[PDB]
Parts: sequence; structure tokens; C-alpha cells
Amino acid sequence: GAIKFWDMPWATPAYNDAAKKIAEGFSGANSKATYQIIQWNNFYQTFSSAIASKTGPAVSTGGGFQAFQFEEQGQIAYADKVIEKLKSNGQFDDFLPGVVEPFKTSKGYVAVPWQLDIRPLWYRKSLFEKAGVGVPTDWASLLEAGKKLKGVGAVGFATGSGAGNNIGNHLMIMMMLNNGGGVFTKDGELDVLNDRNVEAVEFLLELVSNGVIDPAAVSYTTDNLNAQWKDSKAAYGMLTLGVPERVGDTSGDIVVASPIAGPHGDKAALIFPNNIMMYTNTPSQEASEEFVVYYLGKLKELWQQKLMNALPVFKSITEMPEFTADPNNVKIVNEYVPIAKTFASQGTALSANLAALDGGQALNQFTQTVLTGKTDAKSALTAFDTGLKSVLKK
Ligand SMILES: OC[C@H]1O[C@@H](O[C@@H]2[C@@H](O)[C@H](O)O[C@H](CO)[C@H]2O)[C@H](O)[C@@H](O)[C@@H]1O
Repeated sequence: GAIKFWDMPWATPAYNDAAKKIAEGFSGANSKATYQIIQWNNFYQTFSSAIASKTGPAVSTGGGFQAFQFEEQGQIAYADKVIEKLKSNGQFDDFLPGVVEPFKTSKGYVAVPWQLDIRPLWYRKSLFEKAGVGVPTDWASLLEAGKKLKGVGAVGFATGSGAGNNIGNHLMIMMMLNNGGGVFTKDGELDVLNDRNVEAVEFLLELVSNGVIDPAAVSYTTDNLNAQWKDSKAAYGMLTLGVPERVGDTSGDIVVASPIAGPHGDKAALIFPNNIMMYTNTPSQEASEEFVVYYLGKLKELWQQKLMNALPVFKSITEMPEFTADPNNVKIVNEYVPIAKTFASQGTALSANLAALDGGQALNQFTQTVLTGKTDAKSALTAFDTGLKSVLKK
């Protein structure tokens, strides 16, 4: 009977309360939807195991590239009919340019975009003032300012890789991208030991050895990391859109910082093309489709209530008074969006291999190794390369 919708803890608990009410409001196709929260820790395995044992949902959000893995396994339901319905009802024309096309394959649309989770740098003005330093413009200035911030008891580059916390993972890849590197070649081949990647990892290790990265960062959960921001421990670091609201400190002291240049002049921001996906295990495919169209139509309410930690994929939402009046949001649009790249870099096309990269053990372990300075850059990257070859399909 009921359409099962699984959703992640995208922002604050209040995000899930609101998304629950939206979902449970669905009464289309003489059908209903149930809402269930899947935790971030081990999410890849949670979905993989549910789908394989036929106990998974009809519809879900989840990993940025998860839909490609399940499509390869033949467990996704293509979203072509949803796309048609959005064209008829008018919503399709409201999509931002380039947001739908990444999901088009030979066999259909694997999913529908719903938000863009971008990785801005943030700072706390009071702590930069206290340390007597300026906002970094590049890696060399990040390190200098970081040392001074450490000297006044602050964390110069806040991150975390504890259970449920993927921000550390994202930092590893963001810094590679920021130095003109990336996991892949232009043609989508693995290129982990590229020299720009080595430099990026050497820089992170230097932040770790100098105490600019907190020596316990490896252990920090999402709550731990948010608390560092809320309680004026974190001076600078990479997080998400809407950090003040996410951490419960809207004094105005926490502000978006400009992107910084790598040592060769490169600029990049990391972005995740998040999407809603439908599965073959549904009591009714028509109902899955109705639910998805209904849900996309109500998404504006989440940005209206300022409950999201991501960019919208709909033009009308990006023009909503609540969105543009926040200068942090405008700075992200203007300075991060134009330089944004995904995990596919230096390729562009998305694929199932991104699912294994994003959700798998190799990236997690690489991150924890770097954040503890357990080994040298080349060794860590070689272990990373090797782990990815074990799971990616060449
Ligand atoms: O790498 C796994 C997934 O990470 C998602 O980002 C999440 C943030 O939006 C949220 O605020 O924090 C959690 C826990 O750290 C993050 O995992 C990406 O948006 C996904 O695309 C990605 O699959």
C-alpha cells in the first residue's frame, strides 16, 4: 500500500520534522507515503543491504551518486515519466541550467536533482580579530593565519572524520581539486598518485603537524564539529551552506570566506549534485512517480523556512526573498558556484564508480590516515589508489 520514502539527516533535526510533514501529506494516486530517516554512518551499506534483501524503500534521497550504483544493479526505476509530468505541470522549465542532464543515460534518467550541496569556507570574525590576522587568500596564507589562530587557542582549520561525519572525506578531495588535481583523469581513468594530489596531501599533513587541524579532528562527529563552530573554538574551515543556522549561532560572527588559491594559482569548490531516486521495489510505480512530483513541488517550503544546508536546483527558489537576502548565500552563488567541481574531476560525466568512491571504505580510511599524520603523502595515496582498484570497475 504505502510508498516508503527514506531520507537522510540533511541539516538540523527540524529539517527532518518538516520533510516528514511534507511526505506524510502526500495523498495522490489514492496512495500514501511513510517517512523514515536513514543515518549517515554506514549509509552505503545500509542501502546496499536493504536493496539486496528486498527491504528497501520505493523512493529515497541519499548519496550523491548512489542512484548510478543501483541503476547498474538493475534496482532503480527510471525517472522519465516524472520528467514528463514536470514538463506538463511547468516545474521543469524552473530547473537551473545543467542540473538535470547529468542524470540522463542511454536507458533513461537515473534520478531527479533536488539540491546542490556545496562546500564553502567559513570564518569567525572575532577570532581572526583576536589573533590579529586576515582572511587567507591561498594555502600559504592559510598556514600562517592558522598558526596564529592556534596561538590564541582556536582551531585554524576545523574538520572532522568521526562516525557519521563525511566532511573530512570531502576536505581530502576538495584540496586535491583546489590544486588542479582530482581522483580521475579527463577521460575518467584513475589518477590518484598525480603530483598535484601529492602536494595537496602534503599540505594537509603540514596543517596536521602544525596543529592548525585539531589533533582530535579525526574523531569528531557532526555534533562535535558543529559545537566547535557554535562555541567559538573553530576560526576557519570548510563546511556547508547555512552554517550559522545549522549550528545555532546567528550573531553574524560566522561568515562565508572567499575561495582560496592553491600554490599554482588554481581555484575550485567541491559540489554534490544530490538527487531523488525511485526503486523497482515499489507497490506501485505510478504512485512512486506521483509522490516524487508532489515532493518536488513542495521543496520551496524548506528554503522558505531556512531549514536547508544546500543550494536549490530551481530558479524560483534561488530568487526567493528568504534566500537572496542572506549575503552568505549570495557570496556562495557568486564565488563558489562558478568554480564548482564534483568527485568526477577531472572528468565531468557521473557514473557508478563515484558511488563506490563516495560511500566506500577507501576514502574513509585515507581521510583518517591523513588527519592523524599516520604516514607520508605518497604512501597514503598509494593505499587509497589500491583500495579504489579493489572496488571500482575498471
Ligand atoms: O559523502 C557522502 C554524502 O555526503 C553528503 O553531504 C552530507 C552533508 O550535506 C551533511 O550536512 O553532513 C553529512 C555528514 O557529514 C554529509 O555526509 C553529500 O551531499 C552527498 O552527496 C554525499 O553522498
